[PDB]
Amino acid sequence: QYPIINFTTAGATVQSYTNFIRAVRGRLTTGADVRHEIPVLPNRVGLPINQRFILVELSNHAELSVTLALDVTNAYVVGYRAGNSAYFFHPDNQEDAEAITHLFTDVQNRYTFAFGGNYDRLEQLAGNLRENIELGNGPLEEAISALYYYSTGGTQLPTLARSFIICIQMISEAARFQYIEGEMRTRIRYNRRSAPDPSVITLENSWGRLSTAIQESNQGAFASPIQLQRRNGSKFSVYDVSILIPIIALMVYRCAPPP
Ligand SMILES: Nc1nc2nc(C(=O)N[C@@H](Cc3ccccc3)C(=O)O)cnc2c(=O)[nH]1
Repeated sequence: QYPIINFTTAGATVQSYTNFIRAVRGRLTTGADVRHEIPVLPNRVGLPINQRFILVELSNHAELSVTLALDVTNAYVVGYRAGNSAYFFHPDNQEDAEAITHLFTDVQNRYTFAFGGNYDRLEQLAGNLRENIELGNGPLEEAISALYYYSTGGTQLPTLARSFIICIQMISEAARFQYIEGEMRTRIRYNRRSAPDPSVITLENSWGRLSTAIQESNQGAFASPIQLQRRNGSKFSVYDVSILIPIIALMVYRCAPPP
């Protein structure tokens, strides 16, 4: 039922990754909602269940496959399937708990993790922060294998958590931010794995706030500036949507657009 987008780390290139992220964005957004040249994800309110999710099927050089499920309203990775087992993060609310019952319905073994899927919880379980977790094609290749082998006892919980952290940033954050997509393209182009710098981290941390600030802005002008960081960790202020047009690719729905 739900749309499937395929990506493989096997022989991945800048172009194949770019095609993938574009396809993901295309399935996340309808084109109904564009504000200051920035697309907005579907409003959760009244969104029919048959339109709630997309599936991202990840394959690797090891000839393994996992399927991530993403909530279209926020690009949130709600869980995954590997073969005969599916695993879901502890849902944040009753609506999201009901929604996941519509995913991977013909899978033999369904599990809900006792932990939620936010970075803070996943970093705790990984024993490492995002700033110390390497990203790139190699990390993603390894993450796919780690997710695949979890059900059979091959993958320790910290490795699983780290693997989620990799997938979320390389798929969902890249979909949300052209800037983060660009940073992943760079890693792929040179086949060089590296942890995300502060510019990446602060963007990830600020997505909800940036979405709200843009949508609540007066003709694009923020009431309150938002502090982001450069690659070197130095702070700069965002006062307006204009500077964010090349940086943010999609926003979570926060309010109705003004007349
Ligand atoms: N489907 C599903 N969705 C979730 N969304 C969230 C969450 O933090 N949502 C933010 C918006 C957001 C900000 C950054 C990154 C992603 C989303 C919010 O409510 O304002 C947490 N948890 C979940 C979950 O467990 N399942």
